[PDB]
Amino acid sequence: IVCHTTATSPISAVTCPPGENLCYRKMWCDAFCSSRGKVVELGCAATCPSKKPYEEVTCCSTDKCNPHPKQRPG
Amino acid sequence: MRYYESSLKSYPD
Repeated sequence: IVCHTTATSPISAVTCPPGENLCYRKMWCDAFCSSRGKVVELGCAATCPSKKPYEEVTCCSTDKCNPHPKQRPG
Repeated sequence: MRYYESSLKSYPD
């Protein structure tokens, strides 16, 4: 399938190389971790790469299932 | 300027 990249280019769903069997959604905190919450760096991965402390990652196998929720003014 | 969890269009500041 294809995944969007918030961490590399701007944001576009491009097919990924061999290895990541699906897409994913990571979250954490940018350079200063502001009050705007964390970021939303989805992309590709072999499997839900979630880990231990605050690395909150997720997955996405449907078509363009990596569109985090943010396009909307308060 | 990010795709943070509160907007998507690259914001300046």
